[PDB]
Amino acid sequence: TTIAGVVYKDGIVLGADTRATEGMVVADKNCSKIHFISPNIYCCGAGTAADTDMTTQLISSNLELHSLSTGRLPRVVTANRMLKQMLFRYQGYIGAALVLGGVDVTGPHLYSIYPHGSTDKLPYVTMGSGSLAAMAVFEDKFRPDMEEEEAKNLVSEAIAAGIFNDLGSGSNIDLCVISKNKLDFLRPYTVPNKKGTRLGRYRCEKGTTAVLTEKITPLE
Amino acid sequence: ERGYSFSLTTFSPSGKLVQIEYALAAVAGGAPSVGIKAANGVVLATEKKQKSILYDERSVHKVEPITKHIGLVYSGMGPDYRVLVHRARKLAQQYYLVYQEPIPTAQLVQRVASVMQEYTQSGGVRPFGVSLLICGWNEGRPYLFQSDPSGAYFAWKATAMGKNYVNGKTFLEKRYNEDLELEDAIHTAILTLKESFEGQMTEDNIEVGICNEAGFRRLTPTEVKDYLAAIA
Amino acid sequence: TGYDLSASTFSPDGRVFQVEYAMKAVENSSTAIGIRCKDGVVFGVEKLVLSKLYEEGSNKRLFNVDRHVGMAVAGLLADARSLADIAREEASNFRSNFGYNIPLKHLADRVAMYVHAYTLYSAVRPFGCSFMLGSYSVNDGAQLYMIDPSGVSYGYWGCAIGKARQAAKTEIEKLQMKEMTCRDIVKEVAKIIYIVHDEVKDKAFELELSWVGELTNGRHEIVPKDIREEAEKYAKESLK
Amino acid sequence: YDRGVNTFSPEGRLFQVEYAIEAIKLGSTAIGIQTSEGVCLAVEKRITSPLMEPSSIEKIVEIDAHIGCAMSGLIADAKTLIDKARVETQNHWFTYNETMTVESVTQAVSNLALQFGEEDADPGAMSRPFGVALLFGGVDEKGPQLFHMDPSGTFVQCDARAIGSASEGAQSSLQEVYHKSMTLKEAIKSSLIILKQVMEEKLNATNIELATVQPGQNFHMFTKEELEEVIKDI
Amino acid sequence: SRRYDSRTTIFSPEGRLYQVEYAMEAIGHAGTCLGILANDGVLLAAERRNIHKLLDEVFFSEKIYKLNEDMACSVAGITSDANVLTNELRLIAQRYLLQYQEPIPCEQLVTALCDIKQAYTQFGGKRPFGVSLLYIGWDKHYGFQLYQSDPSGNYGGWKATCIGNNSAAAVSMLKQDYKEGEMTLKSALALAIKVLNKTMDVSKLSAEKVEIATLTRENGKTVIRVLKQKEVEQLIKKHEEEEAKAEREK
Amino acid sequence: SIMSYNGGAVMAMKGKNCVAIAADRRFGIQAQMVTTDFQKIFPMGDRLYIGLAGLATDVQTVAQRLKFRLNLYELKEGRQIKPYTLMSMVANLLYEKRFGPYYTEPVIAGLDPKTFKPFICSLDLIGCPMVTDDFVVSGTCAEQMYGMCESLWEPNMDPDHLFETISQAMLNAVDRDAVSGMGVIVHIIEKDKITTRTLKARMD
Amino acid sequence: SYDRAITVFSPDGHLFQVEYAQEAVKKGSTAVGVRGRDIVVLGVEKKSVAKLQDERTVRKICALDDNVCMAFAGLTADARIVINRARVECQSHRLTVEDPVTVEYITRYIASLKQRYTQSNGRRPFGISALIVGFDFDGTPRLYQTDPSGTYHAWKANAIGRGAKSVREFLEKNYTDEAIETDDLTIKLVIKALLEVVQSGGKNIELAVMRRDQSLKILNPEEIEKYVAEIEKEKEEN
Amino acid sequence: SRGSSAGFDRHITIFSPEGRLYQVEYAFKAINQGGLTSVAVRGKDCAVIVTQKKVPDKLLDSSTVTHLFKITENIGCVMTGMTADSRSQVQRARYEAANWKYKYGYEIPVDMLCKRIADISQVYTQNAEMRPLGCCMILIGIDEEQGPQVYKCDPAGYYCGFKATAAGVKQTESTSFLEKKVKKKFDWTFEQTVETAITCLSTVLSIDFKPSEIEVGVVTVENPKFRILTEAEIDAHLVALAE
Repeated sequence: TTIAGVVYKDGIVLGADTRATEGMVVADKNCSKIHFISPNIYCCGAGTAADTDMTTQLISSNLELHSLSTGRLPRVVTANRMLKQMLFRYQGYIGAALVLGGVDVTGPHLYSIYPHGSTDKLPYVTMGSGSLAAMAVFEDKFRPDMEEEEAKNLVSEAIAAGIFNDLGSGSNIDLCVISKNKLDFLRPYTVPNKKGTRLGRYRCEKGTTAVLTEKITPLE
Repeated sequence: ERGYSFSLTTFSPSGKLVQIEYALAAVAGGAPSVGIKAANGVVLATEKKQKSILYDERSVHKVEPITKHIGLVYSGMGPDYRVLVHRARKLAQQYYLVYQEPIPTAQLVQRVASVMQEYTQSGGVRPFGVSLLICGWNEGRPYLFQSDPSGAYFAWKATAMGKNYVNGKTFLEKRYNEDLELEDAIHTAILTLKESFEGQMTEDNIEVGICNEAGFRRLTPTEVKDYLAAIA
Repeated sequence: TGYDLSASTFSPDGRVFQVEYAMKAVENSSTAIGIRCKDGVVFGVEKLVLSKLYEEGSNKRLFNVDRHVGMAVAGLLADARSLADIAREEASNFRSNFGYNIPLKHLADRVAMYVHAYTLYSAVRPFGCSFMLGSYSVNDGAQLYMIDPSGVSYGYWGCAIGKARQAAKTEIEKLQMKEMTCRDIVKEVAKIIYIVHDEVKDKAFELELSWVGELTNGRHEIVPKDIREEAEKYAKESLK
Repeated sequence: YDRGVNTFSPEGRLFQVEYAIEAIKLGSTAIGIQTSEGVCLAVEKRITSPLMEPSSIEKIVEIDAHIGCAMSGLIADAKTLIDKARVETQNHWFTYNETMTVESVTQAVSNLALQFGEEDADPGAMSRPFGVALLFGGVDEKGPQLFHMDPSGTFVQCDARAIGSASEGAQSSLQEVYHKSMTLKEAIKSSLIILKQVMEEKLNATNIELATVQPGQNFHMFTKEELEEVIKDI
Repeated sequence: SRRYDSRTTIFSPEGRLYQVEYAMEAIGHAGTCLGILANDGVLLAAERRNIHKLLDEVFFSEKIYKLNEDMACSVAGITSDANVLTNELRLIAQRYLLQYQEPIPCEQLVTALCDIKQAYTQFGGKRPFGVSLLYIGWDKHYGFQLYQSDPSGNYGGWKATCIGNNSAAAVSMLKQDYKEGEMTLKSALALAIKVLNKTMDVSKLSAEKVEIATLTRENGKTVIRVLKQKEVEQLIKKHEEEEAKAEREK
Repeated sequence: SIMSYNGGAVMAMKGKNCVAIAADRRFGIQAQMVTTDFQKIFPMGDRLYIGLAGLATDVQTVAQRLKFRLNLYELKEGRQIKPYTLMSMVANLLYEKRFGPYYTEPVIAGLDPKTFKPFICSLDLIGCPMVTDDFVVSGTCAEQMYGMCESLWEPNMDPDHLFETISQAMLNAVDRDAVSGMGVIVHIIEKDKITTRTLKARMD
Repeated sequence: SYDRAITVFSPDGHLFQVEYAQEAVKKGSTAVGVRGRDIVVLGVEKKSVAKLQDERTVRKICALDDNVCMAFAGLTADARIVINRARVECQSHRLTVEDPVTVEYITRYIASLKQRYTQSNGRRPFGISALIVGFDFDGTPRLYQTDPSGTYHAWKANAIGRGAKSVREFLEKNYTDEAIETDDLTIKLVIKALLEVVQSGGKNIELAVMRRDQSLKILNPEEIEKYVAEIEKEKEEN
Repeated sequence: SRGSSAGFDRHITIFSPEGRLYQVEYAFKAINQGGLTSVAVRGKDCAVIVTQKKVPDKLLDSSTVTHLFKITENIGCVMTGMTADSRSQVQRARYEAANWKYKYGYEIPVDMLCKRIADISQVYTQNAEMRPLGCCMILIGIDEEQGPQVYKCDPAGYYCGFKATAAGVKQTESTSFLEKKVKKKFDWTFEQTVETAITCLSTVLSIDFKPSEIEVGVVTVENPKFRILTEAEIDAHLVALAE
């Protein structure tokens, strides 16, 4: 519930948390909040995870069809406009708030998309429940035309702040860098949180539990 | 728009779909193409004979991909090929959306066959005037499918559609091996294409696609002419 | 057969004989002429008097399709009425969707597209009517577009549709209509229509004449009666 | 095939409707007589074999308590129109608390008639015209009434009409023996004798269906005993 | 459209239906299909015509498909019609399975298919499906049971029947050499080999020219087994041996 | 609360290369128990089980429709279902009712048909894919089950220790829950067999 | 979308499509129906016995309810769909009336279906003539015959299909009131009527009988054999 | 003299015995029925469409009979065949281009527009209930990463990329002129391209056309909006080629 994106000197850097929770307890610590769309387009989704996943899948399929028909690389713009119109047709009932980053023929682009269908092209965007911490980090330590490592560190710090100041994000950070030339997608970018081992290991063997009936059906 | 509800394709007294036979005749009269299988991939080749060089032979493409792992070529009418490949792309995208896994080539060919059958048995339409050679890779295996305007399909290790297609088939049978490599498949395909080109093939006039475990990809004229030079 | 049965098929050469027969059906009808000048567009249409029991102004071949656009028709008059209804519907849609009166160029383009759209399917037949639309604007001037039953619309300094269309065109060529005065052009239209009318072929006849232009405050209207008699007298004198 | 369902003749009429009229004369013979004391309908059953039950062979149908109908032609096609007429009469009653007039029933039947085509309306519609001539006898506020419904939709109000296999000639003879001041008994006697004369086979109670509508009584169909009572004098 | 319609969904002056007649005639020269019933199973023999060496032949079966968990089908005629027919049959069989939580009876499924085929002949203006179907299956009510259906929409239940070329000769061979109620799987298989050898005498019995399928009921479970190429070779060898023995005894 | 209307508890964890999936057996209205032999784990393949939790009617309907489309797919395609494809297909099925969602949170467990690599995943009422290597749980017992698993689960477990762990997990997660329990059914899918067991749980 | 008028009036108002459907009915199999004073009997020639065939699936006599049954003559597939539609109509009537169905009403709505297919667009009528047997509420036997033209008429006895006219003309002269008093005489009459049609006489024939609301059953092959023997016994003495 | 026909093979677009579509191939000569020839060429950085302007009568406003249509700002087009069909195809192309612009956020590439129009034409060819729009369109544009582009659809629908082509009565003669010109010269600048475009029409049709007797459109990479040459430019190019 903490995703962010930024444009640096070359292209786009996207980052996301991993604490996918339903209700109030953590349901997963390895959510894939940075969806692939095109070899030059990624999008980070927040909100209803099923809706975000279906939206990203539909957009990826539509841009696959478009790019393969036109013989050109997909455009962040054609993705942003499709997302806008599709969400506006459903009047925001698709609980998906998206950060669409990519690199196209006209240059790197970053867009913020709201579930009602509103979109905006901004150099740095944050989204999700923990969006405010990352937004503050960006407002504090953002510069125009930053280097690759500077952008990576800035996004990492923003995700760390969102993780540590929100109760719906954590347990990992995912990064994806798109440029005019290279696309990197490093999921376990940095694991700022570890787990101590169980000090007293408690194991059981057969005969510790009571079973009523056994039914073996060997397969081949 | 009203739409005719009577099928233009009808059973002849002998039961033969003479309209489908005429469609296959149009396929034969169209530009020839060949497809061949290797032990680890599929190669599709075809010739694009335009008019005089005023046509930008580079601008237009004949070999077309459906997915990253499926490509195809046609023998027949380009107008039908465009709509057919567009619909096949839509079907593959819909399957990927539904099942979050790449389309199997067999299932894609089955869907294309169903579409062709719907065209042939429906009203107000014309049967498609193309024969599709479809290359695909999935589960670490190659697949090459013949699809006819009649709507049927087959898994063919080698095939040749168009003019002199029976002789191309015989030549492929003679020059086909069970355990050949992709290099041998390319040699055989280019050999058949030059044996049935009728007019001194060129790298621009030959367009080839290769499908293997790395996906489907169309060879650019550079390595195209490289292989023509290596094959003589 | 097979090449002249429907509008959805070509002749072995690639012709549309149904549209050619529509052209015949619009040619054999009564004459209808439209002359645009620098300060107006006039229409004079020839009315066949089947019997004197009819009213003057009955079965008008002149329709008023927009607040400023007229329509002089020839061919099947029921078809012409239907096309005038379609034209005024299109004008109403444009006015509703854009807040102002439709320009004649786009009006004619849309109507011709509609006419051509009913020349593609075997489920319909091409219109048996040709029609000239004249309009005026403060920024555009006087405009006149003629439209064929096939669906082709062109701007005409002066056009004629019907039997004596070519004769009307040729004798009116002496007029430099592109910079003439609408009032006197009305009288010259009366003249040309009287000469091109064949009294022996049609002993009984009537004239419906109208204009639209700057003198109309840019709204389509019929000729006032007094100008009607004066133009009739001029035409009688020109008959010699 | 080739010719459509909406095709006229060179002289300007539907040869499909002409064929329907021909099928009308191919139909069974029926007679209807309207008098000042009611109206009577009769029809020849045309029994094919004695095994066929006379009960299921009835060309006279009740539209309402005051309306009877005689059908000639495609008797299978006539029952759908009869059902429509009855439901329309009952709708009129449900709407206006009164029995539907016979003339309005006939007009509505005409509205249903000649409504068919290939692609002219909803696909679930008629393809061919009704091939049945009808005689609507009834009693309403205008006294006894009798209407000849032509499959053409040219409904007629007629005092007496004979239709079917022996329509013409028999109708002229019935007119000659018909008067403007006949009683109901005279009307039934005349209709019965004309039908007996025009019968193609030796008729009896099992060869004819008879019904009447009276100003006082409802629509009553003559059973066998009264049929024999009225036919023994003729 | 009156002149240019094909009007394939109307009657004929003599009362026949030319479209279904032509479909049956095309099926006659189409491939060979045979179905037979045994006391412990039902067997299918399908003949494949296009046998070019360029075939990948990776499929388990070409004209034999599996309609549902406990029923198999053999198609005769247009394979493209066969594919859409087969997946429609699978769809409706699974529909019955969903609706009743019970395997769909073979008679039920055949009646449904014949209903849809009859309606498609009845109207729609389209050329009928010129494919004959031969269904085998097992059910709670009748167990092993096989039907032959026609493009006209008519079906029949048989102990054994064949479609394709020399259909009359094949059915005569069945009527002569089928032991009703006493046909084991082995003797049924031998009769099937005999028919495959005889009803298509041109291009005498070949392993790759035909495909063989069996349907049995083991432990309350319907098992559909496609005999492999080595199995078909074993059948050919057994047929040759038995024919040689019969001729030598003759 | 609609998913707690009938109650439910399903879990699945991975072994060394085997899988364990377990479920409660109690079926009843919010208040009274009707049946204690209800089946909540259904085979979508020879080496692939699926557990469903939530509204009982939606469980049954979703299972029926899933088996429908799965059987159609496998008959059309000729291969046993791949677990990832099954999970994606059921997720799509749930998403098809975005405005009419089935109040069910399912889990899918099994082995790769050719690799036998353990696979487990979870969904929600909309059908959100959730693939987690260690374990996935669903039902009204969610908190108890998560707490149990996040300390009882270890990587690379033999089938017997896997069964013991999942059995203890279900027993000790349902004995502290009121709308679930009354018997636990456990399926252990090993490389070459499956073992179905009923635990000796408290029936009340 | 398919709405081409198939059934149109030919010259002289003759429905040539109806005539062709009648031709198909005539070319179809032979069936007969008798309405005895106590029972109703249907007899169908199982022509082309074609051994190794499960005749259960081809049985042309099908029961619609506990008191209604029908035997067709014509197209087997159209007969099957009409039987399905008649099952639908009988069940719908039973639901909406909670009373036993009526034979005449069933036949009437089937006739209305046939007439709708004659009057419909893009459709052809059902090339089958149906003999509907049944019993009313009071146990009154009912025998009706409907034709593809849509006309249905009640008959004491009749025949449809191949040889229908010859059989019905034989039955109109062989039919007497005292000849249908008991099931034995009714069965013998039907068997001797169909004997002139079927060459085998006993094995290419099938008989069904319905009593007054007594769960109609199909006649046993042994009963058919012994009754053909009985009619031969009558023949030798007469 | 026994003008027999083979049923409906020669009457509606159904498969002929020779594997041909008769009503599709009639469209090729339906193009010729228009009696007008339109020839388009592309330079290294420019594309020029040159089309003779027919004036059958002075009595019509010849200033309003211009047959060059701007599909978008940067896409111009010209058609041959039925003029009503040409107007309909121009309207459809404008609709599709605008729809692409809205649905995809950037101007439609000319190749994709031609592909869409060709698919729409294949719709007519496939269906047996519509006239297959016997009109040919040729469109121009300026494309990033690929340069100036000219495409041409057809009632049959088989389109292709090309340096130069023509549609009309003398399209074959224009094709021959293009063959000889490409075999003679290769390097083309803007003025050489426009001079060759004028030379094609002049050599092929041999009219010595007046300045008002043609209509010419150009797309250049200085203001990629499609712009139509007026009388001044027409006369300038005419005298430049003459000298």
